[PDB]
Amino acid sequence: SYDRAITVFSPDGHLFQVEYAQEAVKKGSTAVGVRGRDIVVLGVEKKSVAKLQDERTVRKICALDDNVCMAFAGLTADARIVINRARVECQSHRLTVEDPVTVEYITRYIASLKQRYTQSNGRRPFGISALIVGFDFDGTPRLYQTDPSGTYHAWKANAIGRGAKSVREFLEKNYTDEAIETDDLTIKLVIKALLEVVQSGGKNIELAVMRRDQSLKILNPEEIEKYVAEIE
Amino acid sequence: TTIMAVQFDGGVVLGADSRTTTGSYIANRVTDKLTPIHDRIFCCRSGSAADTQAVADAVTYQLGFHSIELNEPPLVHTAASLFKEMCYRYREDLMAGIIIAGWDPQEGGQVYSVPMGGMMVRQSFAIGGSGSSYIYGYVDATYREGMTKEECLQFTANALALAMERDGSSGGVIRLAAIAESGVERQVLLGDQIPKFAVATL
Amino acid sequence: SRRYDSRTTIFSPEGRLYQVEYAMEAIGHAGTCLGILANDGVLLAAERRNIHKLLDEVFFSEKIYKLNEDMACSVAGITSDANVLTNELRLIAQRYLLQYQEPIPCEQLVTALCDIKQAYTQFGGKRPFGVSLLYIGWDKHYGFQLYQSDPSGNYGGWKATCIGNNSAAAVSMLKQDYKEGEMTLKSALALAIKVLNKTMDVSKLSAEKVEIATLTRENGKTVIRVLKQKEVEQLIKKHEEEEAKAE
Amino acid sequence: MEYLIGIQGPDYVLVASDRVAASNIVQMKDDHDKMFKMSEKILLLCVGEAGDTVQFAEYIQKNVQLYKMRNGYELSPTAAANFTRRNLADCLRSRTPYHVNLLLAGYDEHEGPALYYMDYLAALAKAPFAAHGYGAFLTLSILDRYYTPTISRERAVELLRKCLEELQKRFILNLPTFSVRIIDKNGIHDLDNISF
Amino acid sequence: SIMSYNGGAVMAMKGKNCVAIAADRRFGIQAQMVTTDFQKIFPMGDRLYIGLAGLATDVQTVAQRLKFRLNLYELKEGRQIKPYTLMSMVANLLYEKRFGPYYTEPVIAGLDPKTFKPFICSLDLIGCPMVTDDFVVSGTCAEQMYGMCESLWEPNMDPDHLFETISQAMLNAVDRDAVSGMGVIVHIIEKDKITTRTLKARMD
Amino acid sequence: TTIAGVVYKDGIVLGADTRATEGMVVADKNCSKIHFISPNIYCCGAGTAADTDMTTQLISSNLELHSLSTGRLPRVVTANRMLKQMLFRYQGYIGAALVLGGVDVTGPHLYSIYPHGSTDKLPYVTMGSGSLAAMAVFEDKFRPDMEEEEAKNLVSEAIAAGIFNDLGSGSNIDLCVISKNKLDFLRPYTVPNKKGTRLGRYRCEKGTTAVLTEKITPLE
Amino acid sequence: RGSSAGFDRHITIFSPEGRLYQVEYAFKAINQGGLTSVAVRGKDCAVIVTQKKVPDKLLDSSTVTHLFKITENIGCVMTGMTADSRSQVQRARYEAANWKYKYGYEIPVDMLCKRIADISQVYTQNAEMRPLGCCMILIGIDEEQGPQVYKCDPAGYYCGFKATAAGVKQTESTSFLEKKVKKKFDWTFEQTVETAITCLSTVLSIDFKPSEIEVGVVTVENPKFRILTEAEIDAHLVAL
Amino acid sequence: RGYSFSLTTFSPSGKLVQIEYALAAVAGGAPSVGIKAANGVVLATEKKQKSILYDERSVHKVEPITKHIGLVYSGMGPDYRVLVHRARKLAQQYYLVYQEPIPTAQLVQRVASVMQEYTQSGGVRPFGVSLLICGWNEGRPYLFQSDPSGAYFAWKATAMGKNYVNGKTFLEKRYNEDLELEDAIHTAILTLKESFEGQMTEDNIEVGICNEAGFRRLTPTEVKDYLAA
Ligand SMILES: CC(C)C[C@@H](C=O)NC(=O)[C@H](CC(C)C)NC(=O)[C@H](CC(C)C)NC(=O)OCc1ccccc1
Ligand SMILES: CC(C)C[C@@H](C=O)NC(=O)[C@H](CC(C)C)NC(=O)[C@H](CC(C)C)NC(=O)OCc1ccccc1
Repeated sequence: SYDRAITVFSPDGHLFQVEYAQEAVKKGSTAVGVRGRDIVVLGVEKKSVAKLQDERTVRKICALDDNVCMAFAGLTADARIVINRARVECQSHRLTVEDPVTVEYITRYIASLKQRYTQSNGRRPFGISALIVGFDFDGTPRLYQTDPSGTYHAWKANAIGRGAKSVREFLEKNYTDEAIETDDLTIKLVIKALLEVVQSGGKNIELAVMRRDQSLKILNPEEIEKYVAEIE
Repeated sequence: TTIMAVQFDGGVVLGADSRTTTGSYIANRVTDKLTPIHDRIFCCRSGSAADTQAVADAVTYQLGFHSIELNEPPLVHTAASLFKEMCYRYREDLMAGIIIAGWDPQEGGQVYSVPMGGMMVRQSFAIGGSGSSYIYGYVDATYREGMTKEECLQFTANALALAMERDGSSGGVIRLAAIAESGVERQVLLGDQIPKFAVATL
Repeated sequence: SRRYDSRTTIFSPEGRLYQVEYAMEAIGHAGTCLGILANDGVLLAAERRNIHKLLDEVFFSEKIYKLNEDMACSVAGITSDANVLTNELRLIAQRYLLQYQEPIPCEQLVTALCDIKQAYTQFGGKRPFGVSLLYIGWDKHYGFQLYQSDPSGNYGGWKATCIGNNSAAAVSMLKQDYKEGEMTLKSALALAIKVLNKTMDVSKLSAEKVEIATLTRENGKTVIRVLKQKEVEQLIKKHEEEEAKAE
Repeated sequence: MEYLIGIQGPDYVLVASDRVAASNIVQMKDDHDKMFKMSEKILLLCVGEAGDTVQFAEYIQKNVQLYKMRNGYELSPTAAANFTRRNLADCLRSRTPYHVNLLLAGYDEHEGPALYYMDYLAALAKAPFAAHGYGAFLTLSILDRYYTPTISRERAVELLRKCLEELQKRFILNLPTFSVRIIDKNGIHDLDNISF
Repeated sequence: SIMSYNGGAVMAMKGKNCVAIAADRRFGIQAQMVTTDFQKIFPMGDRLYIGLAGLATDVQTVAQRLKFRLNLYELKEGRQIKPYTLMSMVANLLYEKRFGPYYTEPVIAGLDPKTFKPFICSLDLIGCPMVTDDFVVSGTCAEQMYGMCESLWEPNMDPDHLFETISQAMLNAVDRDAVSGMGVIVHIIEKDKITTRTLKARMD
Repeated sequence: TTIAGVVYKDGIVLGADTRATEGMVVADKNCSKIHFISPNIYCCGAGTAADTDMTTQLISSNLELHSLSTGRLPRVVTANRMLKQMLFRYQGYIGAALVLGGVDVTGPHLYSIYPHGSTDKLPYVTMGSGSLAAMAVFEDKFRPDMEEEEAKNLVSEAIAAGIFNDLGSGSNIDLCVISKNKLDFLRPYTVPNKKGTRLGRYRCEKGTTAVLTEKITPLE
Repeated sequence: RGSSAGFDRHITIFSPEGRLYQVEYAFKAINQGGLTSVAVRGKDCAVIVTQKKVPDKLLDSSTVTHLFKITENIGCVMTGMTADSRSQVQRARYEAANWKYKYGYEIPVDMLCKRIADISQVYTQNAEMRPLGCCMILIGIDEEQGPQVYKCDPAGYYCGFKATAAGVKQTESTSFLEKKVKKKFDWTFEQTVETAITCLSTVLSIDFKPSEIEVGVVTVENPKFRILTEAEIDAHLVAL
Repeated sequence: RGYSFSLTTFSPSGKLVQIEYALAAVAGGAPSVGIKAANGVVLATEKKQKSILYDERSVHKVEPITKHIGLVYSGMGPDYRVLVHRARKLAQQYYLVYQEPIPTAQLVQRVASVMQEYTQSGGVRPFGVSLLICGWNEGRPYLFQSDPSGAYFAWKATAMGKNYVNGKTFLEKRYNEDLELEDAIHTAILTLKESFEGQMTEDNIEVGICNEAGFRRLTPTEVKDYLAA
């Protein structure tokens, strides 16, 4: 069994493997997410339609459970692995606790999985950062972000991947109670934030929403175009 | 079954019957129960045929490898020790009574008894098997110190002949082996060559 | 030993997996595999590299493998690595059939294999599988499908794609001449020959250098067929006639 | 012994079960539910040794739900039945076998209604109707007498009531109330309990 | 006793360039019948069938495991398995569990995919092949099937005569067995066609 | 089950009946109980049919691997040693009673291996349910250094006694003669018992059977 | 020709020409001992002769030897590193004993050489360990093929010889033996021993004293491996 | 313990240099030739010893795998012996399961699988050998080659080892599909003679033939007659 220490400290106390994993996340596609009063929205900048690729099989937004869904930014193959592990954990928690997981709980589980991979033998850190959104049994919307280092936090609005810094600066200036006043206004804010990074806009973005006590819904291309036109 | 071994000044004499049974049926009536462990070391096998053959082969492999490593002939005590270690360790699974007799330069002719359970003890003469229970009195009465090779052969033949006569699990022919520094001389007594003792007439 | 370790599964200072990138480089030096999706069915067209005059053709196909009663795949890259993955695919498909008594959906089979590939790139200290695959199949959930997987473990569904030598040229041509939703098996075959003709530079499509397999549904049962030599020759002849008339 | 019954119609499956949980001689619970919702169109009815039923049923429920979450579509009733049979058969010869008798009812968009019978030996069978427990010895003949393939769901409930009434008259165990559910193309519908 | 827990009966017979395999339909737990359409004869190929009798759970497990192995073999070899090879594969599968075996006694029937030569065989529950040129029986009514087959079988029978002989043997054997019966299904495998028939049998 | 072996002047003659019973009913009327271990070694099997088949097949495979590596003919002692060592390891749960016989560089050798792993090298042996009946003929008529024809007659008679005096033995008699430069495998060496001729005709005329449903599936 | 890449002179992996430099270095480690051994095969005898160097009188000459008995009928002469040779001799003794226990007859010399060669080949393929820096020559009498002489080497290559040598003067001995073998091959027992001794004396350019060489022989009449005494060696030396 | 990391990795250009270097060892090996006749297969190779001392009959190069499969190599002998042992085991395992001789193609696939494992496993170098496998199954001859990388091909005629490129050119001009076994043996011997660099005797070459009767290694007396003709 290969048992070398891939991740180790370096002078000044830096885990270069973790840093390099974060660089992989930055090279990934841009993803955005906002926490509305009664809605949570996730937007992803589509790399390219490619005119021949089945969009059904390249989705960057997945549903961990009925009440939880997440979007990632980084290595696609790594994200698929973390998604499957999270889904299995959600069912296990349902089995042994007889209740749906909370967004914090599943975020903590994913965060621990990533941390363990940065301090284990014979493996490299995961190369993805994930935004997890959902609704708890209490009905409070939640939005969490996890880094490859295993750290996680609760956000009201954040962006990851390429152009994260610019989008986050845009969100900070234009996030307010008035902006998230209505469900439609919340969706427009996500689209406007994405448009700050994606050039073509409209066509090259995938948007999904999750309302209280409702399953994940993916906005159709026509619906996105209508919202984009309204923003313009 | 009846296995006997006697020690004289210079070597040992081994003897056994030639009957193997599967109940009341004699599967083999000329079986050889004296197994050469080494050049001048023999073992007399009693009990389970499969168990004794398996253990005898295992010790033969161990003793031969041991002798090659140390460029000297093996000790009869060492042969007995290997038998004891196997029989004691697997006493639950094994049903085998072994008599180990042979000659080595250091101690001369020796006889060791390894009954069921893995015990080991050196004796002037040893008997074992199903039929050995019928000649305990005879050997205790007729054994004398300082016998010769010829007398020991006659002593062993007489003892086995009596046991084979009175035991239903013993019979066939008597197989004898005399081991000394010169070598191993094997003998078979059959038919009229077996000692005979007249029956009564009421 | 630390000194002799190659450190295959680690991140580069730019957040890149060099061993994966180099493996994909090896893919570009392999034969050209073509896959096209049509309403009638799906087809796989590959360029044959073992074209020596003394080779004997006795097998089912050089690069087309039957993974299941209703699925097939083509490979590009290390032949020996491809053989390992084809066996794993057949095992995965049969394990699903044993468990559920229903043929495995195509997307699930591709995901299962791609999980094996991803594991090799993340941990173990071993080199990644230097092979890229194309899959064609039919299932009751999505009908005819076409998938492509890379050494990195990524995968995706396509209506038409190409891997191997001159893949970029083939992709740009398929982008130009593919009619999304209006394609038939006959038209897909003609497009495949046209793309293979141009992508196989320094060649004339002698019909010994191309293997074509088609997947279709007939009377409720999937039928996977490898076109015979006569059929391929006829397709090439028709393409030659069309090109000549286009002048 | 607990009682299960299922009747399959042209476009529906009607399943019923008793609602008694008895420890030794005292009914500890009078509103027990023996039906497990595998998916939006599959129900699993489990009766057998205490602990084995819940542990096996809940384990299968989690796996079926996981398959739905992973692939985006739910398992078909036939696939779920064979999946359940595989797990039961695999554990049969192990050190922790499950002593559970199952009834799997579900509706498929293409194949239609399906009722599956599975004993604790993991022998799967597909039948128009089936029953489990000691009541099966007493209600099965009634179903054989009055059941037709084209039975409407209204006549199915009447036939179900006939079987339950026979249990009241002739069975020795006290089974006052029963849980009734029906599966059709619209999902799982909870009908009113048949009580006495 | 374990074999008679579920009951069942299977028989295969040989004709001139044709084979017949028959099985009863009853599925029951001891004295109670549960279903009268239980499958015991499974197709392993175009002209290759395996009939399993014994514990119902083991009948389904063995058939599924056998198909798992046969499917992998055909894909690897790129050819249809021969009847003899299938018998060896079944024997290997059954003997893999010699201690704690599967409680079933398969019987195989089919034509060789190349020369279309008839083939029938049987196996013990631990995988002891037995190839015969007349017929094979397996189930709870083995003694009755032997009596009928021994007296009725004739050599070089056309498919029509073969069907009558195997059907008569099956009907009159199960009719004298309690936990087996409730219908009979017969497959006649010829060079170019498969004829599946369900017989009119007592249902008591 | 009657399997017997005799060592004659030039080689070995092995014999066996052809009958397997499942309970008290004849399952197979023609079973090959004389197995092939190597070109010069054969082994008759008795006891559990599956165990004997698996045991002989496994040892034959191992010996074939051994023969290929060494380049020489296999030895009977090697086959005997392999068989007993495996059987002993299984503590008699593999019910294989075997009569091993072959001719090798050291001349003919005949063994008898028992399920528990005990072997016996003898000039003539018998195993199976009819073993005692066969041994009666061997003890009565065996002579050392017999001619081939005389040895064949003796083993055939020995197997015949078990067939006619044991309910577990019957049907044909198989023989196998192994010499230094010959190997005759006489599968149906003799046929003492034959089924009686049928006196009446019971042919089922077409249409005598009622059919509920029919389905024809033509094959390409 | 002598190109290198990565770690091919440090571990047993192929060089740009596919040469396995580490295996080649192991071959060259045989000469570090400074001794030479010669083996010859006759009509009904096999003889192995090796140098016997005793640096000091404090050493117990009875223990300084390079001829080992593997079985009662097989003997070997080891050349190269002493510790590696002893370990290989121990492995050969185990393999011969195990063969006898499993198959019921003494291991043939060729088969024993094959097994040791197979063990050695593993060390070349696996990079964890290094090859043994020693060479083994085995002699014995085959029940059908007569006298046999076989030689193993660190690379795992083995072959049977009419006569061979190992050590510092292997090439010179091979040339000497090749010249002798090209002539008649009657090679009585006395001639075989004389041929082995004269070859070693010629290549080493020394007139051996009775206590300066070791001789081991196997003969058809007496197949048991035997090591000649100093008196017996002197008689042969005097005759030649 | 042993190293658990692969010694064969991908170069920046996308090549497995260790496999390429392994093939270099094969090319430096002794010549080997195989020809598929109409009714058989012939494997021939050059067995030249460095001196008269070497016993020609001691170790063979054309080794049988089963009653109907043969094997010849070009490269390192020790690695050939390892693969010869594994091939024999795989043939026996197949026979035990299926009670039928392993088809030539199936044996080639399994052996090629073993070679693949050694080029991907941890702490091991690839085999420095290329195999030529001949068989007769279903009334048809078969001839396969197995490279160190684990890839195999089906050949009508091919050559390996030193001067294999020239040998293949010679085979193409001389090979005919409709050939009897006797004619094929002559061509195989002539192909070896094209680069032998010496005088050829039955003790300097090894020949094996596979046909309906099975696979057998021609005795030196037979090789003498073929050389004379
Ligand atoms: C020293 C040897 C000659 C062994 C000999 C001792 O005298 N043992 C015996 O005679 C004992 C006597 C018994 C009452 C314990 N018998 C045995 O060991 C017998 C001998 C076989 C040849 C059948 N073994 C035995 O019963 O197990 C083998 C077996 C296995 C299956 C069926 C029948 C027999
Ligand atoms: C190859 C020979 C052993 C054939 C023959 C000769 O004795 N064997 C037999 O007749 C024995 C009889 C038994 C009482 C020992 N029967 C068998 O071996 C029969 C197989 C026949 C249908 C071919 N096996 C059988 O009934 O299996 C029962 C069983 C189940 C589990 C373990 C051991 C035995």
